[PDB]
Amino acid sequence: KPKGALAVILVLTLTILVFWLGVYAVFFARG
Amino acid sequence: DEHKAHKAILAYEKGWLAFSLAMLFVFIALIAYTLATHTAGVIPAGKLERVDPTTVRQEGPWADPAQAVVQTGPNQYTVYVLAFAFGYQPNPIEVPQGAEIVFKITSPDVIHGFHVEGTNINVEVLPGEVSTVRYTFKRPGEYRIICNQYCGLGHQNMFGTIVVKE
Amino acid sequence: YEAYPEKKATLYFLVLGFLALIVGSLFGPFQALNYGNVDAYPLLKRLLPFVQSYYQGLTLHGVLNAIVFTQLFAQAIMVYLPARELNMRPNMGLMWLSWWMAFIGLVVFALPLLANEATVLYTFYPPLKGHWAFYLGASVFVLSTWVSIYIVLDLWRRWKAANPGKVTPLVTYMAVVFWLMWFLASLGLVLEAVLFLLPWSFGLVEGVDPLVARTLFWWTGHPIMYFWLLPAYAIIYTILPKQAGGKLVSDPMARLAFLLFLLLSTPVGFHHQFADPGIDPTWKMIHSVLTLFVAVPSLMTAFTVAASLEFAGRLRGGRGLFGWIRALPWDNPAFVAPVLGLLGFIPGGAGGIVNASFTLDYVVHNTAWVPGHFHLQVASLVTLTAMGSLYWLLPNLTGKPISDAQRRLGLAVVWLWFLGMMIMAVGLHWAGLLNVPRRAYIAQVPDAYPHAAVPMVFNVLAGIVLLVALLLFIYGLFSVLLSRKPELAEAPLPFAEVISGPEDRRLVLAMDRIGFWFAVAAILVVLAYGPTLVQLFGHLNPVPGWRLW
Ligand code: HAS
Ligand code: HEM
Ligand SMILES: CCCCCCCC/C=C\CCCCCCCC(=O)OC[C@H](O)CO
Ligand code: CUA
Ligand SMILES: [O-][O-]
Ligand SMILES: [Cu+2]
Repeated sequence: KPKGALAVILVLTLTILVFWLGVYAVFFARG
Repeated sequence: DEHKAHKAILAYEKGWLAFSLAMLFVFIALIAYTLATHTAGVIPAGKLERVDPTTVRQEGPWADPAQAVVQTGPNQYTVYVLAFAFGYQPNPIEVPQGAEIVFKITSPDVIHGFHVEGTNINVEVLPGEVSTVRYTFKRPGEYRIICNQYCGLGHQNMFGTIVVKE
Repeated sequence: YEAYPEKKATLYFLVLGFLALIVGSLFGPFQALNYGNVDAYPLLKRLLPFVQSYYQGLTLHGVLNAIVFTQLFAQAIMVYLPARELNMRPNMGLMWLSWWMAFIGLVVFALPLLANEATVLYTFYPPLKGHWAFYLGASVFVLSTWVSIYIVLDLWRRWKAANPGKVTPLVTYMAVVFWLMWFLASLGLVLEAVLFLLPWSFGLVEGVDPLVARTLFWWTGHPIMYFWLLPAYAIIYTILPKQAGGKLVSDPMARLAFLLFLLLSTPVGFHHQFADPGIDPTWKMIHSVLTLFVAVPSLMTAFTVAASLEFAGRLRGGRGLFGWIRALPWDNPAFVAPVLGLLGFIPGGAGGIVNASFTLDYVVHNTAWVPGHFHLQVASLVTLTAMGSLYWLLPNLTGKPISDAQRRLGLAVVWLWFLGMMIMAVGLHWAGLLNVPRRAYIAQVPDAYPHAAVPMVFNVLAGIVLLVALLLFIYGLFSVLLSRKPELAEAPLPFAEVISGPEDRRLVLAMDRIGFWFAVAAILVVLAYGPTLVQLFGHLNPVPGWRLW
């Protein structure tokens, strides 16, 4: 199995999620 | 080894492509949600509504900024905003808190932004068209308008004021 | 060189590209300090006296960095690479035609740019009215790609003619879908330029409809950014694997990515028009959904590319969960640039994804968030990729060799560049979250955004870091250019091998049905843009131009 690749996409997902959920919080705060 | 590695890489890329797909969908579902809620007031009415940028300051709801605020419901007001070079009329905009505010904003020269600081109201203003957004101010006080679209040299200093009345 | 005359044409497309990057970039560290609330424009005006405004610099910067350099590079890569893979010669007549069209269009557009005559920024939205030389010069420049489109479709068919019943070779499949995708994408701006922009600027018509022009623009607008990204992807896909010490893990996976970029690059452009009036929300919701889709191929790329590297690193003795990372050829800048670029691409697309979600766009639209986001995209991943090509393309093209020291200087530029772009990306995202508008000379209204004092320091720092990186790249570029050793010119391009697993012959063949996909892609454009455009042309309402500078 490709642990490194999986690792990288793990960082990718978390980033996307922190980014997305973050702005969505801010959207609802300004709403 | 190469035979084995290829088998696993592809096997796992697929899982990821499904997971990423799912996450993308869940986002879509969460965008749809907001579409169903009062916070979607800020999306511009996609209705075309042409006006004439040359005469707008002489005739119409933009010619007299002292009359730009008009009650349209028991708890809803329409405000007629001219974003221009370089500022906004009226100054300030005054509305009561808790009322639904239908912003009808147009330009007489170039394109400006109408971004109400501390809010979701962020809408391009194009000369020749009325841009319509809806917001209900929750906290009373003084909010700032910033022009966030390049409108010539006077851009950095182009601001306005909305004053929400307790 | 008298046998590979494609080398000289490719060379010119690169150098002019890099020239444009340098001139455009000079303005960057100045915009950086600006967003750090520090005013260094005085200094620059002494240094470059034609510069009349912060905004004149911002026009040059975007036009020269984002339009000129990126495309030249696209042209330099996506003609030559397929030409070498197929071991076949381009239509040299055409190949030169395209270069002259680009060089001539650029010189013409540069004249009013440098003359403070078309200070409208690279998006050039009406009713701000620039000098006709800008739009014509712009048009002729962009049309140069149509000649590249031809050349490569030419090469393609000739190969197929000589090799029927064979699947299109990888690089060539990527290149062909690339161009075909660009053609569709290019129609929007052509239309805008021809139907609207040119006549107006020439004075044939009195005004232009700002909404229709924004709509036609953002047709081309978005997929142009994939046209920018793809040549870098081509390199990351069909070369980086070898420079990293391994192979590309999947031929078909790479093709799928690219096929997806043909189908999904153009029909998504309201995402730039989320704050525009007169465009139905339902269509915005559509375009947002479709935009989200076009993220897939990059998401797919993320994995294909990462896995390729893990494999590369394991072959070099990497053991562990991290071992392979340290095992990679980090002393080699041709390898480093793109990898670093892909790294910053994580947070990059992460912001892209947010931007794409409709209502969330109102949180960040037209604020410093945006620039902060996209510098990871174009000003980093693409720019870096093109930078590390100095170390493998340039020697390939000119015989001239990369000294040991020059290599080390390369690592420096690349690294400091990547770091500057990170640092600036923090400051700008953060600042956009504080409502600081993009496209503003904010350092001239220094008491306007006090809450943004923290991120501003990152901006400033990024400014000086990136000034040092740029300076270093200038020195270095000219140290390579103004240096011929024999085997360095004739030795092959580091095209990677592909890992051995039965591929999907069934899919690779399907994907090879290019005529079909091209039509599909086009139908999508008609379906996604068609209705809105019909309604918009039905109710055109032109308005007077303005010159507010
Ligand atoms: C190079 C050029 C660009 C690309 C590509 C690009 C991609 C996208 N963009 Fe964008 N774009 C938007 C959405 C996206 C999305 C969904 C994507 C997608 O393609 C994103 C997909 C990417 C990913 C999901 C990341 C995958 C990660 C990878 C591939 C890296 C993996 C790392 C590895 C493998 C490294 C491993 C290494 C080790 C050794 C560990 C939206 C809205 O929906 C806005 C409008 C904002 C507004 O309101 O104005 C926008 C604005 C812009 C602007 C401003 C235009 C202007 O001036 O007004 C620019 C110039 C631009 C450029 C670019 N951006 N974009
Ligand atoms: C020394 C590196 C550079 C620095 C410090 C830098 C800095 C800047 C800054 C701070 C801005 C925002 C200015 C504003 O919104 O008012 C900007 C925008 C811009 N930059 Fe750069 N950048 C540089 C290199 C590049 C390069 C390599 C490109 C892409 C090839 C580029 C692409 C863009 C584009 C497209 C704009 C938007 C222009 C507009 O809004 O009209 N940057 N850059
Ligand atoms: C605010 C943020 C500003 C700070 C910027 C932080 C962003 C990430 C920086 C670098 C990523 C590099 C990660 C991979 C490490 C590469 C070095 C390496 O592995 O080198 C091996 C060594 O040479 C043995 O041979
Ligand atoms: Cu009005 Cu910028
Ligand atoms: O434009 O992404
Ligand atoms: Cu886009």
